[PDB]
Amino acid sequence: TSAVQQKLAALEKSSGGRLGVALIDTADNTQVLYRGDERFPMCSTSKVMAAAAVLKQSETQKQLLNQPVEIKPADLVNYNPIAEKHVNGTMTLAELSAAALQYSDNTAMNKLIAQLGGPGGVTAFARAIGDETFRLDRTEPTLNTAIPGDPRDTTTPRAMAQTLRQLTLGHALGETQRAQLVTWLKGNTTGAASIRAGLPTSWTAGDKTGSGDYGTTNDIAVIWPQGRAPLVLVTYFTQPQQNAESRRDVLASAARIIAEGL
Repeated sequence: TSAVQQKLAALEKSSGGRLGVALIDTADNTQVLYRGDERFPMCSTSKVMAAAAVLKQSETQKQLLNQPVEIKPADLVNYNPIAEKHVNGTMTLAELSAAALQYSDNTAMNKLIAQLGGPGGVTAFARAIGDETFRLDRTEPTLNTAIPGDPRDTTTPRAMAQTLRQLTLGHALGETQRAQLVTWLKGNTTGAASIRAGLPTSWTAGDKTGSGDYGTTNDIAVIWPQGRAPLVLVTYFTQPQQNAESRRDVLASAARIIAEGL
């Protein structure tokens, strides 16, 4: 349809995979979508919803984020850069939230999921804020199997962009909580090669990346371009073979097409 959508099609064509993009420009609330209503495995981008759900709980429990949580040797999963330092000790929910969002610590995510009563608790929060698409079905690390055609642990680009806007720029969360989420996202350590690699350096942003089997490579971001209203951008990418390599460069390419199209 659009020129931007045509460029994204061309990128996808030589990418060797399936690309999903959703942009919301809050300057005018317009949207640009590519496979915007197709489902994609969220992988680590799902951590944003879990952290936000705990932030929502903290609105009625002022000391919740300071609540200690025991980390046991058995809790360690496949990637736990922060939690492994606290085995046989504790981490507060604020620490687990920061670890999950900024380092993609999987043990930390599992603690957030447990605090919400299981994967379904994350889905329940999504529904409460108006997201009828998002679904979390499993814990770390199996929520990242990313099997083609599998509806578990998926969402669509359109749905995730709308929810990320509501969480970071809208009123899904209380003012203090919304600010805390944005602060964590802006402090992410894993996104320089993804959406942000395709944006002008002056533009500041916060994001959450994701990687899974099938060469799944994702990123969701809130962007503050120089001189204009913020943008919310989601880029999902998945490939045909289970052992496919990550392609963060495809996400950066998509982001560049979006930026040049503004």
